[PDB]
Amino acid sequence: QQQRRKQLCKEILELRAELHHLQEQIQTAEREIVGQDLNCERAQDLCRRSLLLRAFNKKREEECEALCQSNKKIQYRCEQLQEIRRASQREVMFSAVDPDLSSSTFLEPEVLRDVREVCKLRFKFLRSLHDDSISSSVHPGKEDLRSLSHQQWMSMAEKVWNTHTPNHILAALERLTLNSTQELKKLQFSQAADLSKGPSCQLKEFSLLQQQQQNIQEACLLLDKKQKHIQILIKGNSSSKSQIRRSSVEAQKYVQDKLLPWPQEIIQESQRLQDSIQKEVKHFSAICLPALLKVSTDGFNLLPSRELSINRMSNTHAPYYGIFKGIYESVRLPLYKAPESVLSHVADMKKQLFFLRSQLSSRSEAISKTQRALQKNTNPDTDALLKSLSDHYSLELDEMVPKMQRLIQQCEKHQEYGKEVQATVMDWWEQPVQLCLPSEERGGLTLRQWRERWTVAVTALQRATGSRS
Amino acid sequence: IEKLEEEVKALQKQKNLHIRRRNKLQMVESGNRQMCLKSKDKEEETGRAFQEVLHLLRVTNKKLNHELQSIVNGVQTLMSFFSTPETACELSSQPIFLSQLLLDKYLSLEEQSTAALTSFTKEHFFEGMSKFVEGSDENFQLVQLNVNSKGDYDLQMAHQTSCSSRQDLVCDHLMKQKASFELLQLGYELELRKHRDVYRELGSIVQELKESGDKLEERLTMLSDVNLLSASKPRSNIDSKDLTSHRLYQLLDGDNTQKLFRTYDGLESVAQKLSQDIASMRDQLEVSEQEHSLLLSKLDSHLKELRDFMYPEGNTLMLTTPELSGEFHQLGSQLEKLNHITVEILGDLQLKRKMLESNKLQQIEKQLYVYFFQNEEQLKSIVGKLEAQTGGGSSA
Amino acid sequence: MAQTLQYVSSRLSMLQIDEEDLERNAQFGKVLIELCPLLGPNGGSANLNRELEETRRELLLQRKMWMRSEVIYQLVQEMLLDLQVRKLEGSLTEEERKFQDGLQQCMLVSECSRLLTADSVPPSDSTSILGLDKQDLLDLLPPNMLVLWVRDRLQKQLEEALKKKCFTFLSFHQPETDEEGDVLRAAKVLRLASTLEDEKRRLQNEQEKHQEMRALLEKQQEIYPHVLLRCLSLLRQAASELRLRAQSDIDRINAEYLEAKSNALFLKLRMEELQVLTDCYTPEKVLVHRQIRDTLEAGVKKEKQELST
Amino acid sequence: MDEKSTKIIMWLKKMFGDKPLPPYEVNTRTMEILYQLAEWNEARDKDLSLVTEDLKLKSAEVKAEAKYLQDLLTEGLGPSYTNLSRMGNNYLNQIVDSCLALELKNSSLSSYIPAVNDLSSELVAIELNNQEMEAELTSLRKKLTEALVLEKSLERDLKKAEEQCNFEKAKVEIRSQNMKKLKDKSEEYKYKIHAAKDQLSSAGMEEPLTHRSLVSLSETLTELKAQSMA
Repeated sequence: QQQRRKQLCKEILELRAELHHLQEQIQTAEREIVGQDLNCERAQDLCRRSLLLRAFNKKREEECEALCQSNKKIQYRCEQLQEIRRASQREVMFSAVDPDLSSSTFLEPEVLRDVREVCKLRFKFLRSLHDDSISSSVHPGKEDLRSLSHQQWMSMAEKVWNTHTPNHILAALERLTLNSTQELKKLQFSQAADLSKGPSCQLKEFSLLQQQQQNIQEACLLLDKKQKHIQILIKGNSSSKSQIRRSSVEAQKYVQDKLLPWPQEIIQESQRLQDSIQKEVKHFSAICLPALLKVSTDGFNLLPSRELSINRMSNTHAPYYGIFKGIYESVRLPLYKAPESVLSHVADMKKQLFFLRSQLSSRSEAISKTQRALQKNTNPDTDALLKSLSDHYSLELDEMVPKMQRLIQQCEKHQEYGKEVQATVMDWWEQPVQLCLPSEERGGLTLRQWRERWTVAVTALQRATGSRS
Repeated sequence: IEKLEEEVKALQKQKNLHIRRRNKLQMVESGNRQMCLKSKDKEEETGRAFQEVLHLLRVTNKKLNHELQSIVNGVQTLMSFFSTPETACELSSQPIFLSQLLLDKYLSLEEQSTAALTSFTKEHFFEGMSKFVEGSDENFQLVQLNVNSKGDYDLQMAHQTSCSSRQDLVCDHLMKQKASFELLQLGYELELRKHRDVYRELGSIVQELKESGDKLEERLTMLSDVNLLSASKPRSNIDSKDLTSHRLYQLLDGDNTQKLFRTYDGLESVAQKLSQDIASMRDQLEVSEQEHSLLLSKLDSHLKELRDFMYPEGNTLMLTTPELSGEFHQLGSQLEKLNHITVEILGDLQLKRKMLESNKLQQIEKQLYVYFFQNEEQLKSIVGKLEAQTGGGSSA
Repeated sequence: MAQTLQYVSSRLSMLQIDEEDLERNAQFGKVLIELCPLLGPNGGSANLNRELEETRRELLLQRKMWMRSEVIYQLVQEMLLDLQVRKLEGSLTEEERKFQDGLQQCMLVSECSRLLTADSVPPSDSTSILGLDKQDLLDLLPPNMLVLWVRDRLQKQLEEALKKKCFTFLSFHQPETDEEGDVLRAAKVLRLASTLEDEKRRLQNEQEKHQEMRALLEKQQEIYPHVLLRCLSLLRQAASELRLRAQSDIDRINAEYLEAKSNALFLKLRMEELQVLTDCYTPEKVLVHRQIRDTLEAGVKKEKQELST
Repeated sequence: MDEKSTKIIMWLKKMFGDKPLPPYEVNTRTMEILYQLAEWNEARDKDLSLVTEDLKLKSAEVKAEAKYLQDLLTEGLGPSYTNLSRMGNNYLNQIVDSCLALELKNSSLSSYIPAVNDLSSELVAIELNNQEMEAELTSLRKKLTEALVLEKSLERDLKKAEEQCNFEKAKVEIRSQNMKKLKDKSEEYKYKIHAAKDQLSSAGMEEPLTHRSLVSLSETLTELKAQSMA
């Protein structure tokens, strides 16, 4: 399959690069997406400020409305008072008395008439008490009718004080005193004249002996009872007049002591609530809305939500954003991984190191052991040993082999030489030189003839015995 | 191949997944880019809305300031009605209130009216009443008559009757004066009551602002709370509040000491250092594998060289050269041939020496030409001699 | 001993140890085998590992509760954003504007309500922020009948948003589901959680397997140089003791022996040769030979003169 | 040896409680190994303690936050978010379940999309690295087996070689002895070769006085005679 296999391995390497190229394109888009996150938290804070401030505004408007109402109440007192003051400043012409004329009119004002009526009703009530005092006793039963005239008196009285200004009333009363006094002055003048004379010129103006005498005694008694009534009435007015003077000083002290310190205190309190909206709104525009958002992690303790360690990376606008992004790259953790994995990951990092450390220690030992064993196991060095093998090899071809071929050759020559030596034995035994004589005779016999004689001679010797060799 | 074919299939399905996720990813990217733009527009829109509510609040502040001022103005205007004179710049004005007015004048008039009644009671009634009937502070007070002071009797009665009428007149006059006082004294009481109401009113109004102020001061401190306010810069010091940064720093540096030298900058530094440490340890193990790879490549190179040198093609551990081993067997064989040749020669040689020892006639045979060349007589003798021992030929 | 080594090396990766260590301290190996169950494969002690696994499950549990509310919360944020963008393009129905207005206002109103509502119990004696309360905020929320209409509507919008959010999830993990029938897609959503869990667990197992194979490769690498050194040691023994010492001596003695043997046999032959010449060629015979030789030479001379002439 | 020894006895006491220690043999090596083990174990015991206490805090912050989104929702949405159909709930649980598995720091798509991408990319990378690492293991397994096959092949071949060398040496002892003798035999022969030569040359020994030359002289004499006549 080798060629198809090579083609497929190429296709895999080619595919792996392409997956990588796609993966790099995905990574680049992911990085832009992480950077492109929703925080609309800035905008939402601003929406929150608008709503908080709308609600705030309504609450302050409610406060304003309370103050408007307070201002109206003070404005009503001030209006009543400005009109009473204005009315008091006028001239009041009263009904004339010269007692010289009774053909004189000025009209009586209402203040005068209304004051004449309430004083007249009370005069009548005082007169019923008086009339009783001469007929000596308060009888029962007129006491209830009396309460009721007192209530009417109060009512005409409450009306006189509210409708008319105090200076006008006072003045009407002043005049009332004068008129009543004038009635006194007419009685004074007519009667004064008589006093240089006789007291019997007083019988011009309002005008058995034992029986007359009694009538004079009873008449003295009558004068005593009227004199006494005058004494209680004079002493009663003297207390009343005094009591008016005390009531004025007491009232004046109260006006001075009680009402006058108030404005400074109102000025103090008023300055404080001047610009409340502006002090508050100024601090609020500086404020941070998630810091106002409180969470309790004990059931008790409110801590600002932003100050939790879990929220630092959710928020891009947090100041710890930079610190905790940096913690993520340093501990080598993805841009989406839960905050809780940083600490477990650091323990894993410490573990990971101890693992690399041990493999390095183990490997260094494996390398060292092999190097010490290579040195012990070499006597001499492998490079020396390889040269020595090669020297010994080159030497067998050069010395040992050629010497052998020389010796093989030498044995073949000796072997051949041995055959020649047999030829030498054969000539020695047979001696063929004997046949080399052509016809040479000595003693007129050839060597052949001598030999034949010899052979024949040995054979005759052998024959005669019955031997042979 | 089956495994490669599945891998090509697998990588291809992955390829197909990444094309599809990527196209969606282009969609999501463009879309988030659109959101990023919209959110910047939302912060601007929201800033505008906010500025309007603050404008509404600028009017409300002005209004409030105005009402506060009215209250100051209102109270300022109110107190002037409660003035006794120290003008004479104005003699146009008079006070309202009865107690604020000069009662000296009315009281003096009442004091003259009493004086007019006193002068009257004194002048027409008997001399004898001089004891005190004169008056003045407020004019004051009548003591009783001597009354006693046929024709004589009738006269006495006439005088008495004149005193009876004159006393009735005094009595009505005092009673009119009493009514006048009674109105007036009640007039101070109705006024005090109005005065009391002002006192009460100002206290309620003042109390409302006082409470409002207290609530205000609580608020003014509260919003100015620095922890509630927007943040400072990052620190360079590990914040005390955060227990997490301290555990993390501890875990990494191997602190369990209380330092004071817990810095963010330090924290990051030791974290990066550890990551660096892991990369170094990995790099060193890689260097150690390469050293190990050199050591093995050397032993293997050694091993092929040594095996190839001892072995002739890979067959067997041969020592000897084939050529030399073959020669040694071949030479030995030549030597064994060579012994035989030797043995042959000596065997023939031995036999022939044994013959010359056994027959003398045969030694002599081989000697005949020696005798031929040297002594013809000796040849004749010896040959003659063998014939002589055992008869020869003759012819005659 | 091989078992103990594998058991300790697989469970605790932080020890370089070999079999020789165990051999020399027979009892120590028993000690090592016992310490592994009291540790774990993590290096942490057994108690600590149990506690860690117990806190993780409990944390995951609370984390699931936060996450159910969190999905819903996020779906609303996404919804309000969606409808608001659509409001700006002028591509929003009137009903959606009402839905949007009611729903936005409700979230701002709850968000500002949550700022006030204190996990403590304020005193009377404390101001809340800006002097307000929840009721001041509900006053600015639109009339209850619109609120009720949005809420009735929200369950259906929420279900569409969930369906969509789950489909999206499905679309990225498994792009294959977008080309499926409606029945098949309903099945595939049901498998979405399980399938992603299987891929993660597989990645973790794949990591465990890498570490296991990493140990094996390193252990095989320990034995392998040691075998290469023995094979060399044997070759070195062959080379040294046999080829260079013994064989050179062997080769020397054989070559010399074979020469000595050849020369000796030759000389022996030569002596027996000389014995033969002495017996054949005595001075007497030689004198006689000289005479025969002269007789043939003299004859040869007579014929030569006659041939020449 | 004594500071290390104390830490190790205590650490070991830490492991077994108030129980006996298992006997072992004392030497340097065993302590050094025990010391690395004790070190790993202590470092991790600290680490796991620190991690557990954070996880307890995180659960409480998360719970606190959970209560906060739940409250936010009750107030904002009313009760209607809790009403869903069965299929609504299933879709929800899956969303939540995908989020818990990929350990997202919220439910946003911006986080979710990188998580799927990273999980797939890593899973394929670890798997491919694991395949390549199996093939290499297997290759190294053949190399080790092959190497071992050579060691035994070498034992056998060395052993046959040793037998050959032992045979050759034994023969070399006989040959070495036979050679010394052969040199001696040669020296003896040589003196006898000169003594004989001296008589033989003095005896007038020469080549034309031999049988072979003399027969050669005789055949030439007959042949020459024929020419001479012709």
